[PDB]
Amino acid sequence: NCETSCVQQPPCFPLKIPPNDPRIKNQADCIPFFRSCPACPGSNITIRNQINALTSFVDASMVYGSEEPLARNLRNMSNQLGLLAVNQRFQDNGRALLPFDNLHDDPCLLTNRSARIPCFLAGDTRSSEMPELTSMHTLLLREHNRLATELKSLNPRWDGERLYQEARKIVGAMVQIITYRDYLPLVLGPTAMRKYLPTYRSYNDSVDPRIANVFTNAFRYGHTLIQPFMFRLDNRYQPMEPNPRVPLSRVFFASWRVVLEGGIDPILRGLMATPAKLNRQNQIAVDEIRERLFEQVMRIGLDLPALNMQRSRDHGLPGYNAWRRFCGLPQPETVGQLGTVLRNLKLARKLMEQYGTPNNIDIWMGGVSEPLKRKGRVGPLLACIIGTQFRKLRDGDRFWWENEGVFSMQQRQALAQISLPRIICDNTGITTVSKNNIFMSNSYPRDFVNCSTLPALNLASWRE
Amino acid sequence: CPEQDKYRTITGMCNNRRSPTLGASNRAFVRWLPAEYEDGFSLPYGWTPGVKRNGFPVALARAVSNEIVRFPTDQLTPDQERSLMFMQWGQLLDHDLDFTPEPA
Ligand SMILES: *[C@@H]1O[C@H](CO[C@@H]2O[C@@H](C)[C@@H](O)[C@@H](O)[C@@H]2O)[C@@H](O[C@@H]2O[C@H](CO)[C@@H](O[C@@H]3O[C@H](CO[C@H]4O[C@H](CO)[C@@H](O)[C@H](O)[C@@H]4O)[C@@H](O)[C@H](O[C@H]4O[C@H](CO)[C@@H](O)[C@H](O)[C@@H]4O)[C@@H]3O)[C@H](O)[C@H]2NC(C)=O)[C@H](O)[C@H]1NC(C)=O
Ligand code: HEC
Ligand SMILES: Nc1cc([C@H](CCN[C@H]2C[C@@H](c3ccccc3)c3ccccc32)c2ccccc2)c2nn[nH]c2n1
Ligand SMILES: *[C@@H]1O[C@H](CO)[C@@H](O[C@@H]2O[C@H](CO)[C@@H](O)[C@H](O)[C@H]2NC(C)=O)[C@H](O)[C@H]1NC(C)=O
Ligand SMILES: [Ca+2]
Ligand SMILES: [Cl-]
Ligand SMILES: [Cl-]
Repeated sequence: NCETSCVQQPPCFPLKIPPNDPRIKNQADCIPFFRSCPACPGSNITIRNQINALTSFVDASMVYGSEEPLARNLRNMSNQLGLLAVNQRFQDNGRALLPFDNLHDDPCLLTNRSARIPCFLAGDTRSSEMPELTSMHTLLLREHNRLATELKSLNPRWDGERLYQEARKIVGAMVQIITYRDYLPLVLGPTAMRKYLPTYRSYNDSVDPRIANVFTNAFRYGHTLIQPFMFRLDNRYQPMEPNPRVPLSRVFFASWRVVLEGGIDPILRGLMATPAKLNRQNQIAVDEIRERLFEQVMRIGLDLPALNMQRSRDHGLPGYNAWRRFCGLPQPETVGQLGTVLRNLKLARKLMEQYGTPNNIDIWMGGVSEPLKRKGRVGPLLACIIGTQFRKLRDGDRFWWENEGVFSMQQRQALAQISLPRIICDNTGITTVSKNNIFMSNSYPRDFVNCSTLPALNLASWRE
Repeated sequence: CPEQDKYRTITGMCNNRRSPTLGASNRAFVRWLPAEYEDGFSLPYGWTPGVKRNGFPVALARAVSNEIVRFPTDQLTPDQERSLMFMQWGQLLDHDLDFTPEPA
């Protein structure tokens, strides 16, 4: 039992406690850890590999589901509208909310022991981990039902299955557009963006669209951008009473904060108006995730960065220099060599002290230790892993929005005018949203505009 | 595997017609490099006490977190060029691509 025990017996791989730990004084304790399920349970022939339970595609699978029985249970089957299920108990000031999930040991009930607020049900099981993730999901569910409602007025002869799929195909395309046109250039920086994501030529059925094992750990770089608080704002973008600067350790699994505290509106306002944490080689991750991850829902608080490293070991991922060689980058051997690569000898002496050799540095630790690429938020090694992965997802997606046959020329010309701020404009009571790029705009009122300046998606090109 | 289709399957099955499961859910990850396990095929490095990795003892993940990651939350530097939305879109996007199950 890995939830409560410290014994290293399969499938448990607990994190042992070092001497003079800042938070954990009891050395007989541990940080709980379940080894990832193997693809081939109990085999002496195959080299242990792990499973991806989701579609690798950027197909909005976190909204619709990656398995047929969950997918049907996410839809409204009582009518022929093509809608996706809405919470039959609560509404965000009239607007739709995610439906609740039937869980045996519900962790969301443990956040406010008297609120009687369960987890939300969505295409991906992690919907209630943080109210900010719940708000993003809640925003996309409304967008699908908005699209399936405007498609019913343009094409009344259409059915429920014809409305669900057509709305699905719009939502998916929007996720790809926001991801590739606005998100990725800001992660890789212009040079790596050009190197790894050259302008789309067309879908190629020889490009493997799977998620590589390493990407599951490498994309965890996002942990360096995590701010220690959930920032909530009012109509005029001011700290909203109650709880305007709530710690992250008090919001994990706290779905009651959406249902009882202003809904998704003050949460979404603040993802736009507050700046993200910047990664610095002396400020890698906040102690709300490094010391109090899931504090009030389990026996002990977890250390997300340590889990990232234990997970890379569990997944048998090669070390830092092995990945540097894979990306075509040089592999340092000495502390002086590592100091030059990192452009920081203070950090190289530190990494050498633990690992002994740059060959042993865990892919996540080495990844986030590199200096950030110009106008980017990842170093050269991570820019390669993340870049290569996203290129395979794009070029190997038969239903990639830009590919011939997927959409009409006119539908593509319409889809191009979509933006995340305009989706907020349509699915919320938020009157003033971010000026594009939404991921760069972080200052109020300098980077903020009204709803009437952003044009909405014209679905005229979709009618029959 | 149908000959003509207008929409994606829920599972991703049939997106690549030559290898129908590529990209589909509940399938093993691809590997860009071979795995490095303590016993060559399953035990993770740091499993057996005393067993070195590449000639050096294995550092405890929590010790690495403590000596390299830990910082005073008072000293947080805010990214003057990105919003908290940039962070949130990343986790949402991550939840479209991958989930690695464990037992219970
Ligand atoms: C459709 O996509 C295919 C995959 O594309 C890859 O992924 C995308 C996302 C991009 O990043 C793209 O740049 C990637 O290539 C793509 O097919 C690929 O095409 C190249 C060139 O045709 C192939 O590389 C050649 O491979 C042979 C065999 O060796 C390879 O595999 C072994 C085993 O893993 C490795 O040890 C090697 O490192 C190789 O990777 C090589 O012999 C060959 O190089 C030799 O020849 C050239 C000159 O002729 C010299 O420069 C070299 O020094 C060598 O002497 C190439 O390396 C690649 O294998 C192939 N992959 C697949 C899946 O078929 C395809 O071209 C795309 N089509 C279009 C129109 O876009
Ligand atoms: C942009 C990237 C990104 C962001 C932001 C992000 N994560 Fe992660 N996180 C990941 C990825 C990718 C993984 C691996 C997912 C998988 O395959 O199971 C991960 C895994 C995790 C895990 C499982 C770790 C383990 O080894 O057991 C936890 C817990 C986690 N993240 C929590 C969070 C929380 C809490 C937040 C904030 C609300 C967050 N993450 C934000 C990318 C991110
Ligand atoms: N691959 C991952 C995994 C998680 C965690 C997994 C951590 N263990 C959770 C599982 C949780 C639980 C139990 C029963 C019923 C529902 C949820 C439990 C209870 C108490 C302590 C810990 C846990 C996660 C997984 C699924 C939903 C929410 C969070 C992530 N969260 N964001 N991104 C993530 N990526
Ligand atoms: C759990 O949620 C409830 C909401 O139902 C919170 O209760 C409110 O708290 C404020 C401030 O303490 C009171 O003035 C209100 O009268 C309470 N309302 C209700 C309906 O009880 C409660 O504080 C939350 N619990 C925790 C631990 O934060
Ligand atoms: Ca998906
Ligand atoms: Cl319900
Ligand atoms: Cl890999």
